[PDB]
Amino acid sequence: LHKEPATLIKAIDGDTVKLMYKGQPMTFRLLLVDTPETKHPKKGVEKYGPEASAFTKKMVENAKKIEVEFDKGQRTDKYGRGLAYIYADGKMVNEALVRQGLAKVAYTHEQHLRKSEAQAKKEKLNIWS
Amino acid sequence: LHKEPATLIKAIDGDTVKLMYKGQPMTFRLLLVDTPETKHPKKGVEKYGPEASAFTKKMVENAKKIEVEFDKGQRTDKYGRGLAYIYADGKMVNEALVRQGLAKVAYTHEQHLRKSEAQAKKEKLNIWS
Amino acid sequence: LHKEPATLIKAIDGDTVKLMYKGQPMTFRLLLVDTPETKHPKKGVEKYGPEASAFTKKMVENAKKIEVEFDKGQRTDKYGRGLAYIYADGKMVNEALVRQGLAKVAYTHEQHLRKSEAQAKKEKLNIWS
Amino acid sequence: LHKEPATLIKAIDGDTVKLMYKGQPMTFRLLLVDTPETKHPKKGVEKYGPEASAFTKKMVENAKKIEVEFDKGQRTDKYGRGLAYIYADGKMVNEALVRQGLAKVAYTHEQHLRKSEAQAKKEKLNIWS
Repeated sequence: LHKEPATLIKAIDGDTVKLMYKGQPMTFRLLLVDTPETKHPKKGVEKYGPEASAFTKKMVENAKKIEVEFDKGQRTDKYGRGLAYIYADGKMVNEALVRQGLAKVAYTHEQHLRKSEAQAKKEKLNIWS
Repeated sequence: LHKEPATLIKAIDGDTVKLMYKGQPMTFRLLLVDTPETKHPKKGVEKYGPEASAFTKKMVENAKKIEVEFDKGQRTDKYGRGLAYIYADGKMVNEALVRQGLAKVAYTHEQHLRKSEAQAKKEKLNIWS
Repeated sequence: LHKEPATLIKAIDGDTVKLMYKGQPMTFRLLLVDTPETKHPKKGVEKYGPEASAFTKKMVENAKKIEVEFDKGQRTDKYGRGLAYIYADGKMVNEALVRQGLAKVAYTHEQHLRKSEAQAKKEKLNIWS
Repeated sequence: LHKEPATLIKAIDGDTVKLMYKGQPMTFRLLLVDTPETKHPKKGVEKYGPEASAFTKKMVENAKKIEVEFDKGQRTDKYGRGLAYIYADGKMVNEALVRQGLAKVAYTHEQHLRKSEAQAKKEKLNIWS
């Protein structure tokens, strides 16, 4: 999580955007957020999808400065879309979507994992010794 | 987050295991955890690095059944490594490491995002109508 | 239309907000936009009302700098709410609402009036002579 | 935008007429137009100011039926003046003035706002679903 400038090529849908990142075009996918579909080849457009797209679309279009929190490993999804936290003038796009009920936080095992970490810290195990 | 079998080939580090997935050799990076490394690009061998490596190796080599579970989003990194929650006889290596203080939970904006999702649910917005 | 700083006291609904304007609290109404209702004493909450409120609410809450385009005549509605164009970090709130289909532009005779003005300009009448 | 009768009392300027509205004396400021003034706070008598004043006066004094139409939003200013579209025998004084080049249409963000509303309608967003 180190911000880096990017510029908008074009907004694609609720959770994907095409940006110029490092002098090269790149389609980014919003980390940890799943918005309803609009352009998905398997199940079409879902309820609130259009509204989700419009939100993301205008958020990155009205923005003067766009930045991305894209890991040094440049992780991508199965379609080659780079995952990141996108900020429209410092406001996080993934959170803004989630807060308006236009995206759902994706299911991960983090909550469970930190539960364990706290316990290992308590017991002051190895790293936490 | 669907589980799939995989056959061990070789443990590479505390955070990386080479598996035979669907007939093809594949190297996996453990999701949501950061392990001290024996193979750090700049540092080389880190403190507790040998410990986490020995742990993953033992945990993985003594399992009868290995399984990988993928994040619906991030699936691969720029080095070609798959990203997964790996299981050794029903026990997650990711969590095993964290519990022993041999790995930390990766930084993420999930906690923040759930806070807002909870607010959205509460206010009965769009997808939560 | 000259911008002036204001600070957020609290967001009220889709089209009203309470701001500190000139060292005094003031409830502002968004000019030319009518959003569905939520807190209206005569007909309750309307469809898309909650969503409208959440939009305006977070727009002015996540904003570092808030400004208003409030006329020197300090025009108010029947409930004493001052009408203005509100900007959340330079982004106009009234337009953002309208663009997401959360507000409708209010009906005025302006389009008709400018039609006439153009004709008076053509004929280079009095002022335009 | 509902019309109501009003009885003339006295014309005050090109942009202001004192009317007897609902049994009470009320001074009205013409909506959406800016007229050169004979009674300008800083300038005093402006060019074409006498002309617009004479125009409003004649237009208003020779009408049999006067009516005021209000903006559903802005209704009063800090000086206590009501804001309205005034009609003299079915003819709007506001438009009459503009047509003769004796008044200009006030600056507004309505054109911009309709542009976006059209985009929202087209995309079938929320209220336009």
